[PDB]
Amino acid sequence: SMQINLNSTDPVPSKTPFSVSDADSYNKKGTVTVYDSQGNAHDMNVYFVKTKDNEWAVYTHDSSDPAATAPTTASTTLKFNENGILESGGTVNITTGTINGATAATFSLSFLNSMQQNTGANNIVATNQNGYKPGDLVSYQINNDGTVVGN
Amino acid sequence: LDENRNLVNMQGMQLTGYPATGTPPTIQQGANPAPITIPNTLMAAKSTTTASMQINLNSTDPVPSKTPFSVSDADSYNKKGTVTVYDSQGNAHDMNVYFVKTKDNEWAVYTHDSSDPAATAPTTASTTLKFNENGILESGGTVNITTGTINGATAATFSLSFLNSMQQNTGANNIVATNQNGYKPGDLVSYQINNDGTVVGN
Amino acid sequence: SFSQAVSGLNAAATNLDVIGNNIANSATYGFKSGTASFADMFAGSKVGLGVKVAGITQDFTDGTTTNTGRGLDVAISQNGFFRLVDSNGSVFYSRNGQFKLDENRNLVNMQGMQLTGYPATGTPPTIQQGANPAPITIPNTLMAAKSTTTA
Amino acid sequence: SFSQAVSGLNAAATNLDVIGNNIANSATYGFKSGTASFADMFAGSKVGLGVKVAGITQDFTDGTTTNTGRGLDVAISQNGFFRLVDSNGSVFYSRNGQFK
Amino acid sequence: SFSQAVSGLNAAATNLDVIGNNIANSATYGFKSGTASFADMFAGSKVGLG
Amino acid sequence: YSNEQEQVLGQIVLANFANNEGLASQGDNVWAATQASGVALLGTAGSGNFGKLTNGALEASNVDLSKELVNMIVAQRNYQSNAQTIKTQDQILNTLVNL
Amino acid sequence: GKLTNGALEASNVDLSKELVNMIVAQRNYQSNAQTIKTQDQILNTLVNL
Amino acid sequence: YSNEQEQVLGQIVLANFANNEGLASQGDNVWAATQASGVALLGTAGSGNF
Amino acid sequence: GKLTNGALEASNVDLSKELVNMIVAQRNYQSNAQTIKTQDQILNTLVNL
Repeated sequence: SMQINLNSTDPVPSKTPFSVSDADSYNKKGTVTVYDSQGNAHDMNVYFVKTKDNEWAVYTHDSSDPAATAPTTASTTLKFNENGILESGGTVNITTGTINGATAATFSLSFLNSMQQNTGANNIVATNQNGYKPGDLVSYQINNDGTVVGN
Repeated sequence: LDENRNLVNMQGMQLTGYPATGTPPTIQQGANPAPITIPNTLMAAKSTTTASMQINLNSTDPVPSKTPFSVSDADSYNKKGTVTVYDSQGNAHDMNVYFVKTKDNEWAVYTHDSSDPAATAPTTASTTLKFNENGILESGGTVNITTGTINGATAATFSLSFLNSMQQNTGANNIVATNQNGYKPGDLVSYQINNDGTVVGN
Repeated sequence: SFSQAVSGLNAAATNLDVIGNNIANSATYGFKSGTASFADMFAGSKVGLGVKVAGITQDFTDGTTTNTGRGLDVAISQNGFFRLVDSNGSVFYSRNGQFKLDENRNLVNMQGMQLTGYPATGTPPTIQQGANPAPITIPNTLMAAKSTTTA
Repeated sequence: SFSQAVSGLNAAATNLDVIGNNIANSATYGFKSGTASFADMFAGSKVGLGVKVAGITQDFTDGTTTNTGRGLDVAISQNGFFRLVDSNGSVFYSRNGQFK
Repeated sequence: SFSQAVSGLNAAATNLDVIGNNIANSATYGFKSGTASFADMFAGSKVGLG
Repeated sequence: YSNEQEQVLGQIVLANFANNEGLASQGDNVWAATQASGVALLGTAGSGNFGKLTNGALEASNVDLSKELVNMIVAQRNYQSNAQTIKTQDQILNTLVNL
Repeated sequence: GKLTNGALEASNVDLSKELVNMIVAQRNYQSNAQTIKTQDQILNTLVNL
Repeated sequence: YSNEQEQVLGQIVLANFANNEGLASQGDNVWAATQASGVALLGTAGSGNF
Repeated sequence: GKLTNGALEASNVDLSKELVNMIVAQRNYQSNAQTIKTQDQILNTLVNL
């Protein structure tokens, strides 16, 4: 999940088409670190490019995979209503690459609660994901309600 | 202030109080007490519905020389003022209000949105303020004003008021007060507890 | 029946230890004072079984800013916390702004904890405000030249 | 208990020794001031076990340049260190420029 | 507590050093005098630290 | 650099917490985020809910020595009062045993 | 940096700062001594029970 | 060493037990592993549960 | 190490650090004496039965 705030006053980037190397080709870049089946970290980069007022094309790339194909097609399209609330395109199923033969992870990226209004600039409100890496026991505790929790 | 944004004591029991409901939020004392929470939830924008401009006018001002009106020409009008309103997305609309003296105690006010580049310059009177024998505003103090449509946001229409405006032998035309009920989105900066128990987030 | 007197003595000792620790760390840039919070432990009867320390609360008020001058030194005003990582990847936070460059040219504090931040990549490098925070490095490698393409 | 106050006294004494070294070295060509950096010693409990001296940091600010009229006297402006060798071949670095 | 007086003393010493440097360059062609600029150091509390 | 051109190597990130009192101190003037303090919100200085950075300066501790000394005096007196209570219970028990 | 001939780089020790820091340090030391005195009185009180 | 090069000689090992309270104290600030404490887990400092 | 002529290596005993340890060890000694007195009273109340 990625809740973001976008500015309605941003001009459309001049440098068509979108290029990862070209900073002028996109409006905003964010990163989310996901974990595959084995536990390798994939730094998925999500790019927001404004096309028409109330429209934002979203591209995705894998920064941990050296063999990931260059994104040439818009991954999804966020459309915000006239009140700045997201209307459609807030969820998309995305599959990462393969690193050292590890099975790629297919996960639903959701832009729920994302809003486009007259903020200061493009700011990412929150990012989260439900995957993790292998972990070793460090400590244990008994909470107030009696639940035993290992950290 | 715990992780869930509730006000709790050292032992974790949640402080209770009257909650705020509605827009703008106000304390509704008819409800049962509920735990007090302070979310970071960004505050959304409010498109303007009421604006007010109190101004004092000079009696000795001569009528504009260069008829007809042009928003470009300064000598074409007596006074120009700016009020910032906000649409559904919180975008800033800079309403320029133009004062041209027409006859004795009669002042035509024009409204033009300068934030929209494609908006046409007004050519017809938006309102005609009428001042009585001594400043006392007579009629025309309230006018419906429609914004332009900027960047796909809903245009905000609002009632703009000239109540308590006066026209006398003041030295020059200068704006006394400009108010509007709209605002742009804002993030939580601070929180405080007043001496009356109200929890206020700035 | 010493149930109350022993608890009171322990609470007084804890408070005195907190006061002494505050006195001792008086010259520790980035130190916040502490205060013990006490609570009674009535249990069924009305005799007031004793007292207990409900916790130790910090005092996160900004201290006086002293212009030591050393360039690396950075003082923080209002809210915020400096973010560091140890050799094992754990994330820690500190208000102490006394930094130095180690042998591998990594911004570290007195204890060797690596200061983190948004790194820059590309040519010319741009601050990757999205890129997950990384340790900040100051390489001494010679800077390459850019062929003139716009004048 | 006693440990916190003992550590505080030790840190204050170390700071005072650093100050004394600086003040006794006020007239020393190429000397750089020192400052003691302290850190607390929280360990598990929230009681704040005490403080410790994290280290002593030198202040490498360029000092005032004073002329002497000797041809073998040279001072390093900005950054840079004189490289010296002892009898055993061990290397050393110093900002003092008094040579004979 | 002590920090306020320390900051005041340091500012006064800086001003004295600037004045002494300006006097030392009383005869220095092309030299332009310098003056220190001071500002208070309020931080949260209304005491106005230094 | 020496070619009359500069580069940007990084930008120091700042962290803000919902519960400052929930941070567990690990020593060496270093704090660690735990369950009570919530997840760290990251940002830059001067933007959002973060204060700016002062260069060439350090933030000293907020420990006032006068208040600490007075509190030490008061806590010593409270400790001695509790010790007097302990002595009272000791004398009561001694009186009962001597019966 | 460049080298200046016929001169030496003096120390960077400013005396006023050293004096003020000495005053602060001594007072801190006295405060910690008072803390030790308080805890010593505490232990005496507990022993003399 | 004197040849401007350092050489490692070994690494101190750390042992953690499932039950610290089950260790049988042998005196001389020394503990011994027992069945109640369980088999000692060996490792390096600063990693895992060390 | 090197040899410096016309110089002497003074002792490494710091008086401050010692006096504090003297206070702490005094308190430990008094606590042990208190334990001895407690065991003495134990034996007394057992004997006088």
